[PDB]
Amino acid sequence: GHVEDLAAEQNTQITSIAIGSAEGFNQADKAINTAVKSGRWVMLKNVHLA
Repeated sequence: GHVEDLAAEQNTQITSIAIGSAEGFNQADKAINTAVKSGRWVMLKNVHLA
């Protein structure tokens, strides 16, 4: 919530993404690939299960 409201105040939309699901790894991979060339904030939630 802290970084969520921080991004909201900064008015920069973010991609909150889970990690637990099997699709989550691929989703985060493409999110990183598409954000490093655009300047967006990728957010991965509870990334400790992998």
